[PDB]
Amino acid sequence: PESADLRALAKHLYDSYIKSFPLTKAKARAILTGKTTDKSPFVIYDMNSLMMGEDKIKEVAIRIFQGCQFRSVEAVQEITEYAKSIPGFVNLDLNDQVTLLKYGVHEIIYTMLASLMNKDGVLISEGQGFMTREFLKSLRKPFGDFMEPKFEFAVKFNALELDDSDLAIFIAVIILSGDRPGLLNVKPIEDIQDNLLQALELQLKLNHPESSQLFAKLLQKMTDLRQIVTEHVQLLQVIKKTETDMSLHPLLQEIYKDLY
Amino acid sequence: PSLLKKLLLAP
Ligand SMILES: CCc1ccc2ccccc2c1CNC(=O)c1c(OC)cc(O)c2c1OC1=CC(O)=C(C(C)=O)C(=O)[C@]12C
Repeated sequence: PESADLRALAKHLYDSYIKSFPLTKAKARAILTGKTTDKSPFVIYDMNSLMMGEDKIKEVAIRIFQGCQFRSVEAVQEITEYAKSIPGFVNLDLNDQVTLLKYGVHEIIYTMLASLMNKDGVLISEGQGFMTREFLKSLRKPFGDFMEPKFEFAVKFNALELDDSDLAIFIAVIILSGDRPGLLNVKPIEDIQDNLLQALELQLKLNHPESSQLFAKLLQKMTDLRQIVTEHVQLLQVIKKTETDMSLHPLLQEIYKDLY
Repeated sequence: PSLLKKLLLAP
């Protein structure tokens, strides 16, 4: 039946998600809450602790920013691999595939970053380190204002209590957005997204039966993420313009170039 | 050619 196929699709996406993303929300929360056996993360909450934990994980502000860039580059590659596992994606016009990633990657980065965050900090280096929110927020401008927004979003988003199975479909829906600027063949993308949306709706009804409002809220989160990324790109163009001798990774420059 | 295209084409 149709519903059975939607569950098979949900499972396929989850399995692909597990193969593409090393640190899942399940693994991350197991570390944050402290219900694991492996070596706990090294905590970085100030300049001194940062110096000490360099092996466990330019001025500090710049150094931290460059760290985020490196992780972002790795993240873009993971998301690209995941995108290629979504049924129908690799058959789309190649330029449209590029467009979908260009406009979707940062929205997915914000989404997935929340999985590794709590109200007090973020897991880094595959969970081997933990950098406090207060430490990142205390960074001199315009870097401190660059870190906080991700936490503000995480706190709100994590209140939805989604699990990895939910996230796999949510992320797929976001990537297959037929309204991204410059797409050439819209219908094939919209058709794939329509099916992914049906899969997401069923996933939420079965996995969160006591939260009827979840689907509608997630649709709104997809809309919020666009405004969120817009501000992200802006705060970044400011840094690349006000912070001299700043090095922006080629992959990131390509994604940001000519972005709405 | 772009970096995103290269990543997308890598089997
Ligand atoms: C996805 C990147 C991103 C974007 C925005 C964020 C906003 C707030 C918190 C984390 C954010 C992150 C994730 N950020 C990180 O994962 C992150 C980080 O966050 C503060 C600090 C940091 O020090 C590093 C991070 O990841 C790193 C990989 C490297 O290659 C580094 C080397 C060897 O130099 C680093 O320096 C590491 C260890």
